[PDB]
Amino acid sequence: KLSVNAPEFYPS
Amino acid sequence: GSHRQALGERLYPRVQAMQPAFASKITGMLLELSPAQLLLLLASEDSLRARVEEAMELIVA
Repeated sequence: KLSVNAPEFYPS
Repeated sequence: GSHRQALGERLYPRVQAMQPAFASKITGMLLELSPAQLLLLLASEDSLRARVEEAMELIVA
């Protein structure tokens, strides 16, 4: 179940 | 987390190749899937495409 509230991911 | 970050780093450029504009959002969403589904994503271009498009229309609706 996919989730519009997931945190955004931040590469390095 | 340290582990999900490593996952996310491997996943990110692959998601970016298909959704340049929403790669950060989509990767983070993807990382909420079960371990099993993540493995499949890593292993399978077509499977990732499916999740990415899935993620796309959850965002735009």
